[PDB]
Amino acid sequence: VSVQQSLAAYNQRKADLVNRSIAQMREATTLANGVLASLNLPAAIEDVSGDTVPQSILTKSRSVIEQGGIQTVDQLIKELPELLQRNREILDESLRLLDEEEATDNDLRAKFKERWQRTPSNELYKPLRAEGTNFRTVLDKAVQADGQVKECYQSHRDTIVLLCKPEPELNAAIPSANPAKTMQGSEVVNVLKSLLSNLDEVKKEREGLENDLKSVNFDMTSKFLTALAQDGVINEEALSVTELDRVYGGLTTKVQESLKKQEGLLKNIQVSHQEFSKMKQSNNEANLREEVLKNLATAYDNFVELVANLKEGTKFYNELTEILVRFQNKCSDIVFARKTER
Amino acid sequence: SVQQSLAAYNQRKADLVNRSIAQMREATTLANGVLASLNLPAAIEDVSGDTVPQSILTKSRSVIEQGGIQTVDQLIKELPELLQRNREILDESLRLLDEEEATDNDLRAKFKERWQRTPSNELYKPLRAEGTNFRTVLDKAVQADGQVKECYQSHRDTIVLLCKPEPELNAAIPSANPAKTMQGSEVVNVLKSLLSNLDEVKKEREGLENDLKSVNFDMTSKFLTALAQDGVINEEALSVTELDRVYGGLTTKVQESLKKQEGLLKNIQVSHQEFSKMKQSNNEANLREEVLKNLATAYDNFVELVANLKEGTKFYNELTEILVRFQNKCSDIVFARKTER
Repeated sequence: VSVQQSLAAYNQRKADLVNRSIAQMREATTLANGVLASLNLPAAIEDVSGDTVPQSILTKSRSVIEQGGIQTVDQLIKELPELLQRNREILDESLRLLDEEEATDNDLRAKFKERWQRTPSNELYKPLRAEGTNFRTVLDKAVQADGQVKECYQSHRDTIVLLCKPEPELNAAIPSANPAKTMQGSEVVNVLKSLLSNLDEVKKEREGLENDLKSVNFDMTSKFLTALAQDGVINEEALSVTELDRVYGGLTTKVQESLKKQEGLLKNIQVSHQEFSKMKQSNNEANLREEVLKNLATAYDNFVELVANLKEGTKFYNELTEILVRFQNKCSDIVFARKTER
Repeated sequence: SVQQSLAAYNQRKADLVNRSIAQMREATTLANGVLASLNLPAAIEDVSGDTVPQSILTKSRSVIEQGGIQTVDQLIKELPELLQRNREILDESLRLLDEEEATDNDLRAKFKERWQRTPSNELYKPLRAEGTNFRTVLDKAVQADGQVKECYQSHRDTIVLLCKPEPELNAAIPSANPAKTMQGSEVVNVLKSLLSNLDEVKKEREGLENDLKSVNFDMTSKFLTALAQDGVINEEALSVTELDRVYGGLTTKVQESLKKQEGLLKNIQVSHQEFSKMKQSNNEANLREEVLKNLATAYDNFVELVANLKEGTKFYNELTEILVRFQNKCSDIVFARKTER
């Protein structure tokens, strides 16, 4: 039972757990924004005129504009498969080095009866090709994600372009309608307002936790060593699960709190929206205005999300290159030693 | 056998998942079909018998912006080409097999025991079986498509109108008489609430279809560990348990969904009965209602028809990859047979 192996294991546990928590939080936020959009919140409670852009939607629009709007997404999409294909090329060249050595090794075997005493290159390259298949898998998974991310984008593009238009053009595209006249400073609107600001602190807090989880750095090597130095054996599992609780248990606690705080807030939001629905218009034009406002909140969310995604994508791809360039060097160094001992 | 236990365990899971999803779809299709048959909610939005009811006009918004009748025309016309493409690949594949097998047969005639390699008919037994099975899938698809085209040719007329602008759509819905005393009556109130409930039910189903589909628990690892630990064990009884643990909470909600609709439809009929008393016993009203109804059938048919073609299209493209691999396998085999032997 080796130390190196046991550390690899621990670091996987810790990676898993962090990555699981972060995905729990992001999955939930997407869902919270999801529900608001389906309810025209916060837009509805800001729409006193019924012929101007609700402020929240305006803030959202400005924001998109501060981030280069549809140009940003376009350029990022334009260059992703190019980074993708650069990685493919290095892996192929990696695997080609091994296939070229092996071909000559085998040709040598067919010519030289007595080569049976030497182990064939075929065997030498087993772990390398195994690593190789794992890279083809990561790359193919990347392409598929890339596919949907594009599919999704192309369906949302037009509304995001609307969201980017100068404020006058923007306001001229939201059908005007009758205000809900009653809302203006009522009990349900005051309620929804605070409920909505609290849910906003839950979302905004979830970025601190994410950073807190990712920056916990603990020296596990010294404990694995200490244990070994003492009992003469390493129980990797019980040891890691113990220290992981100790160091992340506080933060994972908070995650489940954050998740449950959303669940109840979202529940109370639904109830207060019911009573707020009682004073809203069902003119044909009130529906037109509502559809368009909902499209705009959804459009923003997708923008933030497509912009998040593509950025993790290009960073991932870039840091993938460094990783494959080492693999190649390694393949090349193994082939060169093979080719050269004799 | 490990491979044989795993497949079964997975099949049992697909059943639970798919049969749940089926129950939703049929339930929603049924509800819509009942709402249409009673001209709701159009009836309770239709005060002046000379305007297009909001909800019908709104359904009309969806159709026009979904591409209208053009979108359904392209998809339906190219599905038979998509299916014809796939036949050709399967026929090339088997034809390669046929060529080589004829040459093999002839070589065993000329030379007898001086031609000792496995006969090609024996070698190609599972391939021709693959082919046969592919053929079954393509024949089923072709037949299921005829069923879609025929139904659609008998629908399209009404779907045509829905795509027209408001003015021209209205001049196809005859006039009847204003409904002066209905909007705000208690009967209409109770009904409007009933329909609002039923709207929340079929809505929350989408949230369950997704939740059902996108459960990503690794219940196969747990199983394969059990198969490591013990020898021969009770796989079926185990499956029952592990699925109740994972999917149990959702099947519960699914039945709670169906019961809720069961009862809501019951009350709606009761309310409609009472509604069919303040409304007209007019020839003219019967003829307006008749169109209203068909316009709602049309929208429901549009939606379901597009979803079907999109899904029919997706799988015929996917059937292609599958067939290319099978053709490449048939070309690789036939090549070795010519070359390596």
